[PDB]
Amino acid sequence: TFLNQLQSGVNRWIREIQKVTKLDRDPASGTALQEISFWLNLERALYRIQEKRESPEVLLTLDILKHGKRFHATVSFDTDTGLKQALETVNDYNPLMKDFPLNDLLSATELDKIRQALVAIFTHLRKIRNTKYPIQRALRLVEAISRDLSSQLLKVLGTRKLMHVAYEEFEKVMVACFEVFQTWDDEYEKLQVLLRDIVKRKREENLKMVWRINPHRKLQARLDQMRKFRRQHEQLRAVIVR
Amino acid sequence: VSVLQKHLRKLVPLLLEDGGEAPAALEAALEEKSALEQMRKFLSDPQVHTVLVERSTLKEFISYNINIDIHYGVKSNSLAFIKRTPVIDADKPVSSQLRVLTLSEDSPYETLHSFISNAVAPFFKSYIRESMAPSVEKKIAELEMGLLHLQQ
Amino acid sequence: VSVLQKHLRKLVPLLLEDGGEAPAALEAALEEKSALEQMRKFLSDPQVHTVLVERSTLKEFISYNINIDIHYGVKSNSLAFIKRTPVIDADKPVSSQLRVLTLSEDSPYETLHSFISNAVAPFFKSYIRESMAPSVEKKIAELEMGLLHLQQ
Repeated sequence: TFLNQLQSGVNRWIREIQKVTKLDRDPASGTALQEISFWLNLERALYRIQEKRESPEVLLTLDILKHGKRFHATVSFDTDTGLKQALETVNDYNPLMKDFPLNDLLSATELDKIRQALVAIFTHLRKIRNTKYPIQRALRLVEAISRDLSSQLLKVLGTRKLMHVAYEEFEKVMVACFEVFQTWDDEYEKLQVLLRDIVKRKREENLKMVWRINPHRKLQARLDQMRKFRRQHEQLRAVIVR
Repeated sequence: VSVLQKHLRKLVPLLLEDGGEAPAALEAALEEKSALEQMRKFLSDPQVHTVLVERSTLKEFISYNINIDIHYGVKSNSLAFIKRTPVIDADKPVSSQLRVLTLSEDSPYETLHSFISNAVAPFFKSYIRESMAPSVEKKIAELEMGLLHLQQ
Repeated sequence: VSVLQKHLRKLVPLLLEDGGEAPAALEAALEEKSALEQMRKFLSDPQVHTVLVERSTLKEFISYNINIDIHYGVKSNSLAFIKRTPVIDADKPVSSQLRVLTLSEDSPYETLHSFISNAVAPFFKSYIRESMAPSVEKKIAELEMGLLHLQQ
């Protein structure tokens, strides 16, 4: 009964470690900051599973199961746990999820602030790729920074009436929207470069990083066209006055 | 319910740990009166076609129940016999319509995410390929990814 | 392995049948070397989920094949008792550690559409009543409508 209980405890620890590592906080989970937080949480869960496996009580249970012939149960618990893999993921996220570039890109409604936030996200992604963090994770961080910059630019334009402004005010709001889109594009370029560098340094696992980019070019085109339309309306009014 | 009762006896002894026959906790699940009521409902009742069985071992105490409804837990599995066909007659076995199966026995978050990702979507995808389904697959994958993100 | 084959005979080869216990066609299907290998693959590996055993009647002979692969054959009344737990064996929590799926002897496209309309959408309905699930429900309804339109 003690050997069966030890094997069941080892299997339960393996299942718990699998549940801790199952919530994959990859770049597809939220923005760049959200993906960094998900990676940190997954690394913390893997570290917790490894600690529960390597604690004195769990070690005594594993020894009792091994003495009870539960070698298969011990092997299954060790394979399903992945405490070392979770610790490696946490260590990689240590040099990758520390910064907050996506938050800076989202908060920077101006083009310069969006570009600075995207550059910060890309630099954090490049540092992660240099560390144990993946080049794909760095590309996801850069893409989240660019998307946050684009969303912040769209929100600023909607609040301040970039499209709904007149000649001068609409031209200014469209210039701000174009600057935000360009900052998101620059942050995406930096994140893609960092992901490519991380993939080059980790070619055994990472082939390359994502293009990151951003998601607004259409907004910048609409703002430039609105400024041009204001200029054309001013020219038409001047011609009519002449 | 002879196949339903044998599902909780021998088919229940074939999805857990080591390999062999019915364990003590599976016998405790089969000995529950609610298990007999659920088997009778699965054999006769066409509206009520859901049965449950569970054989737990937690610190070790063996504490689990057999019900007629879907249930789940952490490091423990409770059955949810989903039946496509409503009724069962008396001729030859019926443990496939209201088959004894459920989610996994691990923590329900990862199991539910993997299920929504590749168990309901794959059936629709294979059905459409043999004969929409891609939209349902995309929605199920989005739901699984959202559940994983919410748990993370 | 052998326990998985016994579970297959007791449960999976029971779809078009009525009520009772394992038939000879189930034993002949599950006793195959490929059947034993697929049962062991479901028993050890977690990726190998589905195990199908059929009690077929083709033109009405009791002869079929049991394998991990699930396909619509000549009256193939199989039942893909898929596996969601890491292993499929005896000692741990009972066969509530599995995955639930039913199949019919005829073409299973309409059966899968009806299952999605009546138990997969109802599963999300029960989850919502307990609480991207609406997206899953709407896309499952769209998939069922597309399957009905394609089959008709």
